[PDB]
Order: sequence, then C-alpha cells, then structure tokens
Amino acid sequence: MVNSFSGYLKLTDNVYIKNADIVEEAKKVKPTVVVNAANVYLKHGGGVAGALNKATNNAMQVESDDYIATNGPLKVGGSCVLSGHNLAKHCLHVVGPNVNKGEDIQLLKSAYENFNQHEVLLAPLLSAGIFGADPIHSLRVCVDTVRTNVYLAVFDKNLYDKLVSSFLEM
Ligand SMILES: Nc1nc2c(ncn2[C@@H]2O[C@H](COP(=O)(O)O)[C@@H](O)[C@H]2O)c(=O)[nH]1
Repeated sequence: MVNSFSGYLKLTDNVYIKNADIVEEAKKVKPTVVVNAANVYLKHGGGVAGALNKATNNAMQVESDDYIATNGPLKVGGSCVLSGHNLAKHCLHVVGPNVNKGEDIQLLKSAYENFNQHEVLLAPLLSAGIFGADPIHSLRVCVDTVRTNVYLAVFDKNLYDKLVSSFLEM
C-alpha cells in the first residue's frame, strides 16, 4: 500500500515525527515522495543523501548528475523532483542552507516551502548535521512553513527525544 506510514507522533496538523532510518522507512512505507537533504550539485556524499543514494546502488547519483548537466545546479532553498528509484515514486531533492558555510539561515523557510508542492512526503529535517543549523530551529521552521503532510524520520534517538520533548513542552 502506498504512503503506509505508522509509528509517528503527530506534532501539528501537517507534521509527524518518528525515530527511524529514512531508507528503511521508505522501503516499508512506499511513499509517493521521499525528500533528500541535498546540496546544489546533487552530490550524495553522505548523510541522508549518501544513504538514499547507496540504497539505489548509485542510480540516484547517475540520474542526479544527468539532471545537473542538463539543468545546472539548484539554488540554496530550491529543489527538483527526480525518481525515487527503489525507495519512492519521486525524490524531492531540497537544498537547505549550510550555515557552516555562511549561507543564509532564512533560506531554510524557502527550502521547506518546496514540500508544499506534494500532498504527502517522507522527509528528514533540513539543514541538520553538517549543514550546521539547530535542529530545534529546523523543526520550528518546518512546522511554520509546511502545509501538506510531512512525516519526519529522525535517525538519532537522542535528537528525536530532544525534538519531541522540546516541541511538546512549548
Ligand atoms: N553530501 C553530503 N555529505 C554528507 C552529509 N553528511 C555527511 N556527509 C559526508 O559524508 C561522509 C561521512 O560522514 P558521516 O557518515 O561520518 O556523517 C563525510 O565525507 C561527510 O562530510 C550530508 O548530509 N550530505
């Protein structure tokens, strides 16, 4: 069954969260859309991007390279829709700002606005990990910006517990 999400807490009308590996979730859920926490050249070197691409045996990277050759790099805050290969029907590759490289944190709102083009998404938090944004801030921007249905997979149990306790005790 498509979009078979289970095990999430519902934080808002739009936003759900689970302590999960987004690759394992995408295999179970069969989402119409999985979000990649991409960079502007769609180089899936590690993090969520690397994990999603690894699950596609590099098909995602080859398709991404072709997209970039034909269309040029994305903008920070931008997105493109490509195949979800064996994980999803579509992968929405979204570029959040890398505040470790001095990109404007205000583009995290632009980045999450891309989600609103899809009714239902499985997604990571944006601009976490090596992109350097505070995940609590990222979740706040997500809930303030996304208006459809987003199922967030947070891999790290400690981070998950911190996000949930922070959000629900606000
Ligand atoms: N493209 C990309 N590379 C990442 C991401 N997170 C980590 N990396 C890279 O992936 C490699 C392994 O990182 P680790 O798995 O230890 O976090 C390192 O080269 C690191 O810079 C990410 O979200 N995107």
